[PDB]
Amino acid sequence: DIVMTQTTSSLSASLGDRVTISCRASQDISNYLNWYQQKPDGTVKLLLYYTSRLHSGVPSRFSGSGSGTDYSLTISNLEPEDIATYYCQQYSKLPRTFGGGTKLEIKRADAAPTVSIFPPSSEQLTSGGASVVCFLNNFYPKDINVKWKIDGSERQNGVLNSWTDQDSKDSTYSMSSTLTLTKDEYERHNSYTCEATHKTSTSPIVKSFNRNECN
Amino acid sequence: EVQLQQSGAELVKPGASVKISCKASGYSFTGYNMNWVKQSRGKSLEWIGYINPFYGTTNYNQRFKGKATLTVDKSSSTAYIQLNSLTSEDSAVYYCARRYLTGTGAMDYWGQGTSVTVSSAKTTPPSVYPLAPGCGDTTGSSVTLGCLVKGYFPESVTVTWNSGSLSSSVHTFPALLQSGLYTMSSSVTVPSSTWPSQTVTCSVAHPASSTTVDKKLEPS
Amino acid sequence: NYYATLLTLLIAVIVFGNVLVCMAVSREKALQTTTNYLIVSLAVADLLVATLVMPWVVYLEVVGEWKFSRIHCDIFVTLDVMMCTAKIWNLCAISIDRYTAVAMPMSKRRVTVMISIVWVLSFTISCPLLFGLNNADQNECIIANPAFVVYSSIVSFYVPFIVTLLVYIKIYIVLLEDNWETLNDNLKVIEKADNAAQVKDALTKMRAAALDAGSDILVGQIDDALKLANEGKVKEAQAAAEQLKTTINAYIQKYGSQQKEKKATQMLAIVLGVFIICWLPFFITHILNIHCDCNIPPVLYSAFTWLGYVNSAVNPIIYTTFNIEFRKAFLKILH
Ligand SMILES: O=C(CCCN1CCC2(CC1)C(=O)NCN2c1ccccc1)c1ccc(F)cc1
Repeated sequence: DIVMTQTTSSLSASLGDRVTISCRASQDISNYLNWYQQKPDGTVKLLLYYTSRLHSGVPSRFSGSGSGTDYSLTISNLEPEDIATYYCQQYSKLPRTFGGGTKLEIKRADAAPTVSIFPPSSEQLTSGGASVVCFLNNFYPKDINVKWKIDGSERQNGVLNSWTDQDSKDSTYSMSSTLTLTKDEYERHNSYTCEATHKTSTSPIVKSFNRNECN
Repeated sequence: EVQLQQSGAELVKPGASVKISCKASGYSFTGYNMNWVKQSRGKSLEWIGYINPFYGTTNYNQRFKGKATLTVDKSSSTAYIQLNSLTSEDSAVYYCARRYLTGTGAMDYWGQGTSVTVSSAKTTPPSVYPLAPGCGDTTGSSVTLGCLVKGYFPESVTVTWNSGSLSSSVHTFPALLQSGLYTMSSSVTVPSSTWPSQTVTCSVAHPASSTTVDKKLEPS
Repeated sequence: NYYATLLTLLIAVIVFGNVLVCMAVSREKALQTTTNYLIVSLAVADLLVATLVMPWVVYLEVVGEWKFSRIHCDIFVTLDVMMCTAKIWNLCAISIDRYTAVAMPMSKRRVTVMISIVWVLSFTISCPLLFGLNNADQNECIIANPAFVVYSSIVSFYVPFIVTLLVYIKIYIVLLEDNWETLNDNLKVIEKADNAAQVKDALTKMRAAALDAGSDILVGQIDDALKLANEGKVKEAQAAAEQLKTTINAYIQKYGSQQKEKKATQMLAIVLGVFIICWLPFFITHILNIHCDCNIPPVLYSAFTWLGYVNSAVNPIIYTTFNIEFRKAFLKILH
């Protein structure tokens, strides 16, 4: 059981740049390594075998190198078709094992998130549930932090967080944060706050509503 | 032209078994060994094993022994993997792949994958909740409206805004498990002057429960 | 784990039996003949099978995964195919030597030639495997190419088996004291004859008696001698009768050598039969797998592989049961 390690799971690169993806074998796999590509649609493609040998039908932008336990894939210039997840696999001994995977993102200008907050619908309150929702739209990089505050105090349990993949149009990210409470707990507090820290701002971005000023 | 077409997605109750197929076209089937590989929700890959189609012989990853059963049908030139005693850890995508003869230990041609979901949840239509700007929430030039789709099963809900007319400023967020059922949300953005003067409606469509819910967003 | 020790016992039995055959022919001069030389070559082939190849096949039957290098598997599969092809071509050469001995009983250079041809052809047939043409996947060891399976079945099994069957058919095609007495009496009658009527009558009786023996050169020579007597050529008829005596003595010698060799011929025939019975299901299942797309389980493959390997141990038993000098040499070398 040779454990393969890919150093960075995510990796951002400007278009037409030199990209290098490292892959460390848990032991000397003696240059018995292959590189596969998986596109967003799940399709898997064989790119390299024997650590340096191009498969049929792959462009010369790709090149492999490495020895001992350290190996690397290299894209000379990054084209948009090359935005995918790259996996390294060792066949030095059975079982064949893979690396964790390294997914490519396009590097782009920083972008502050647009933050919107929404109280629970009446229809949900009649179910005894209460979801407060926070949309953080069109930001970059994807490194963002979201805290939920009820009457000034932070809440951890009952918070669901969903990110989108990088946008096809503006290469931004978006996320939704949902605070799910029972109606009983919801009606016992007043202020609901969605606080977002992002590199684009030194001050947190705060969006709040008071339950008693609603109709 | 080589092609490996796998069967449809599977929604199996835990404890049961399932049998995925992988039909090959474009080469001599009995020559190229057929590998089977797993990809968990965590995007990590695992070599389940391989089968020699000529002699029917198999070589397994010792981790999958007794969990997977590889078979072939030379007549239909089709590989099969059978997973028995299914648990939550078994729900993943399963790929078949062809042994690259030139490259030792490499698979050159893969299938499109087969999703397998182990769950003891019944088909449940979704609850569509409208998300309108807050109580005393001051709005700018743009206004973001939303729809929260809560408590459905199985996956593949489709959300559109104004029957598809609003597409530009739409964000659809992937669903997540919550209390054993799926939840997702969608957002759209329009100029403030256009809403609520020009209707905005979200349409959620759950084929599995044969259900569609249209919710028209209204202020307050 | 189960069959592990059992086939280890089979390997040991094969080795012992073939070493016994080799020694028995090596030291005892009653057995030192050309056909028995070919038999010893066959025994050496079976010994090489049991020693070099069968241990790794037992290893694969035990662990189920070939855990050694690709060149290792290629080399020993080459040895397997070469030794089996050598076995079947040695059987063919033995059939050819039996045909020669029975048909033309009228010398070791031919034996050396046939032995070398057998081994040269077997190595030629098995060469491609050591050159990396066997592209076996990881942790598996088979003949990984169906085309080479077909080629090996054609040149290594079907051609030698068909040729050997035809040669043994020719041998079975080859299948009277008062007649020889009558022939010799009329020969001496012609020898003491002094006219043409006596010679004509004696040659008539000789042709009548010679139908039972021939199929015929003797009958044609009697007819030629018979034309002489109508013309009254007594001296020429007597010379033809003297050459007729030569032909008759040659017939006696030939059918004596034939009666001597028939028993060893039958023993080798039953050896060939046992070989075909042992190795037939293997190729039957191979042809099924190829031209049927039959989903054949590997259990049948292993069972028929070992059914064919069992033949490597039954040849000493046949030599013991169907031969006298072989059993004597066995009992003597045992004590
Ligand atoms: O070539 C043959 C016999 C071939 C049967 N041998 C083929 C190869 C074999 C063993 C049986 C198989 O099947 N799995 C595994 N393996 C193997 C080979 C080498 C090392 C370890 C395992 C032949 C037989 C009769 C004849 F008349 C002419 C040729």
